[PDB]
Amino acid sequence: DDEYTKLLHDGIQPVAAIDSNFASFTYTPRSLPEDDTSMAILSMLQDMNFINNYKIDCPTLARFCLMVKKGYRDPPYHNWMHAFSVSHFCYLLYKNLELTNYLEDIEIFALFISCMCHDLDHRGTNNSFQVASKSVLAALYSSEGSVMERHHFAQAIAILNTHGCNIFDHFSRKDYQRMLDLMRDIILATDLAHHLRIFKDLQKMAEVGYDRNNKQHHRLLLCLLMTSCDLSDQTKGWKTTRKIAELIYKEFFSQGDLEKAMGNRPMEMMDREKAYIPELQISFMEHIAMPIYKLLQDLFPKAAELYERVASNREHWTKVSHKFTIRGLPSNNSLDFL
Amino acid sequence: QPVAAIDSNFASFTYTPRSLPEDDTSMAILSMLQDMNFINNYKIDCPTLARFCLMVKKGYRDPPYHNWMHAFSVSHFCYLLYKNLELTNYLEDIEIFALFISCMCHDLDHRGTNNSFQVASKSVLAALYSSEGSVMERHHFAQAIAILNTHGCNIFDHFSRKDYQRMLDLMRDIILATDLAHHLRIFKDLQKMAEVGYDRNNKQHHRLLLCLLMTSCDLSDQTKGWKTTRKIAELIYKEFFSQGDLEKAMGNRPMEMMDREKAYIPELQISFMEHIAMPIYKLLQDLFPKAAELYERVASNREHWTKVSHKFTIRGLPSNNSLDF
Ligand SMILES: COc1ccc(Cc2nn3c([C@@H](CCCc4ccccc4)[C@@H](C)O)nc(C)c3c(=O)[nH]2)cc1OC
Ligand SMILES: COc1ccc(Cc2nn3c([C@@H](CCCc4ccccc4)[C@@H](C)O)nc(C)c3c(=O)[nH]2)cc1OC
Ligand SMILES: [Mg+2]
Ligand SMILES: [Mg+2]
Ligand SMILES: [Zn+2]
Ligand SMILES: [Zn+2]
Repeated sequence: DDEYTKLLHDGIQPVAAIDSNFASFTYTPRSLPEDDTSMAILSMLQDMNFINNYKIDCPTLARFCLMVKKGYRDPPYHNWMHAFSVSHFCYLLYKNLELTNYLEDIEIFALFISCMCHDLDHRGTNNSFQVASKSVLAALYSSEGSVMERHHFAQAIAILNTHGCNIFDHFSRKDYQRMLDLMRDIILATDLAHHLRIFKDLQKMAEVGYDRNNKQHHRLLLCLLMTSCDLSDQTKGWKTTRKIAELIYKEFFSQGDLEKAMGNRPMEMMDREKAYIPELQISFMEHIAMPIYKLLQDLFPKAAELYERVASNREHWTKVSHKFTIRGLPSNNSLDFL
Repeated sequence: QPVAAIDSNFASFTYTPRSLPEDDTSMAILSMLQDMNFINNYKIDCPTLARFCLMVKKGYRDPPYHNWMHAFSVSHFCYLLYKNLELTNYLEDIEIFALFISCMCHDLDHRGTNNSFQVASKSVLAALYSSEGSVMERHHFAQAIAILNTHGCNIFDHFSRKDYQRMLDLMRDIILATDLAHHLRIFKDLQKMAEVGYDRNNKQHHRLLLCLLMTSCDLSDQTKGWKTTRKIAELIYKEFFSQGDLEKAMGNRPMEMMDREKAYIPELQISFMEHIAMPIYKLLQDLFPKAAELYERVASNREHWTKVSHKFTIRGLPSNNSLDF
């Protein structure tokens, strides 16, 4: 009630007022208090001129932002602060990379909105868990795959179909259909299996050179950009990436505990008795995150620093891995842990 | 107090002497000496023996491992060998008595540091003994002489000149034998004697057997259950790392096993068990088929270190759910 009232009547605060470094790749959006994030979303939308350009109703946009935020639960990693930080990176790509020379205005808008919605109602477990636990979400979507991603998309649509929240409701039939198709494609691209399926096509696109007149290049670029936002925690400083690791493994390990309770053997990365965090993170950096940011660098020369930071963080896991071995005694001078 | 009134399992190799309250240890020493009939057979004066025993206990300091409870545990194992191995078939009674007394006195006034550290820090003990080697072991012996020559503590004061001299010489050889350098020097000789067969009428065999038994008592914590060998490892490494910290402050570089930043406990303990402890209990087993269970416990304890080694690598998160370490 009161949150909506202040967003609506206080006016959209200037983006520069959030932090002097807010538009830099070195800014860490997790630094912003959660209570200030809904206004920051409106400030970013305004700074990208989407509110004016698409003549978005302000009461409707306020209601939509609050409803999207309210649509996240609170597991350790897949919560609203993740969606907010993913959306922020999308803003950073816009401000720093000149996306308008590559993408249509409506595609950029859809990317940002998709970022806000892309993990809606996440329950802290992955696609395989849905299927193994015979969840309602799997009853609905398992035959199509990307179970959680389909749910996230369905949740975004349900918000738009809530009276008072359809920020697109004045769009023409064609523009409305375009927006919803984009949101579908972008949200589904956050599944790893999807990314692995298109990786060679992404390589081929970077090799031949981006063609702005090629519809398929637009679609491929949107997928790559979405994935670069989803993984953007890795482009920050060491301290950020370390904290994020903690949150991700806490969540992964909770899942593994539930799998064990159902009589299943969890994947090693979900198994708190077998997971060795440094190797797992080095592998993620080397085999998944680094190639994504190397691709981004191939397409946007100004994205070079991003790849350099992810590479630097990968190096830091190597340097710190020796500390995971217990030399001497533990701090309590006891071998009670056996 | 008869030994059977202390615990029904007191004379068993399964008994853990460190279970006995420290306040009761002096009485258990008397009970053990009574059970071996040493007091009656050499006509020891009982108040003199009581005063001696309390002086010995008091002459130990309180580092984590080399304290009175170590000396008590070592001397209890000596008693266990007497009871379970029937030592009187192999050794003279006086050599048995000497061994037990040596076990009580063998680490007197230990400072929780090794010989190298005494020499490196230029302590008075190093000034006195470094030229002859075995610095701490010479001090332990000189402390024991000092006690015997304290008024009312000379348990050997009625002995014949011959027996008195024999006791002095045995205590010296046995305490000096507690040095690891000495043990490795005579190890081939120990193997030789075990190969050809122990000779009850060869005086050199008696000397060698006495050395081997002493080291077998000094390491006896490893012949107990896993819980005991785990606790004792904690004590040993707390003591070692404390010396290593001191060496680092003096500008020196500790051996790896005393460097808390470098030491990997499972590898060190496995190495100790495999290359030092097991060969000793194997020898003991070659000479006494009854000591077979001791070797077996040691080898089993060795295997347990390698089954728990993986726990020294942090998998998953720490308990606090944080990577703040
Ligand atoms: C070797 O394979 C992995 C190793 C480690 C992880 C854990 C992990 N997951 N992770 C994630 C995602 C998985 C992202 C998968 C992905 C999907 C599409 C495109 C690229 C990657 C978790 C939270 O679900 N985001 C980040 C920044 C990380 C991260 O730093 N680590 C996940 C792994 O595979 C999914
Ligand atoms: C690879 O070499 C070692 C590895 C580990 C140790 C530490 C250690 N020492 N230790 C000791 C003694 C050293 C015993 C040395 C010895 C002397 C005579 C005959 C055999 C061994 C420490 C406390 O000084 N007793 C025991 C039961 C242990 C023990 O379990 N571990 C010592 C080591 O060499 C001395
Ligand atoms: Mg997701
Ligand atoms: Mg000693
Ligand atoms: Zn996500
Ligand atoms: Zn000792």
